Amino acid sequence: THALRDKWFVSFLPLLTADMVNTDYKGNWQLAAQERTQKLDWITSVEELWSTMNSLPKVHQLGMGSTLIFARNNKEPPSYEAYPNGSRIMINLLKPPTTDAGLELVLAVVMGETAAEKASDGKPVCDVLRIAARPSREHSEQIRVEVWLSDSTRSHAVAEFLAEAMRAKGLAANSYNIAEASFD
Repeated sequence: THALRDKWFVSFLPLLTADMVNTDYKGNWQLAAQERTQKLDWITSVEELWSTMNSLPKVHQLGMGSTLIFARNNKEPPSYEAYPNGSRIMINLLKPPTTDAGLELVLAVVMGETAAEKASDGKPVCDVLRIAARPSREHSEQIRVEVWLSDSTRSHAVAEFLAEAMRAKGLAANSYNIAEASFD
């Protein structure tokens, strides 16, 4: 029962299949992505965030190849090109309760009004959040959360903040991993 910093646009991009890209979009996968993205709406509060999440199947059920996207102040498909100085953090969540608790933590640290300031020293830099369903035979509820930072020099502090918070949740070391990477 709290507010998000600024507004975030939510959109869902399903798995893109080859025959459709080749026949309808002349073999252009970026054009196919632009056209096959399904827009949801802006969210400004925690209640609007969880109402949006409750209208969809669970993240692990969204489908391998799909992406649920949250972009601060941008209703168009987000691009790597928007951050010449940025980088990303990938968090893989293998199984419950880590998937649920870890997803809640990341959503709060990135979008939350007061939780963002706690992680970012006092100047939040996480502007895009991408959630990808990645189920496997061994881990049927596995998901990946990808966070895009506008300033790569804040990466170590954000990644270490997330790692200290996941340990404080009593989460198992074998149930998740955090990695820092360039957009490349």
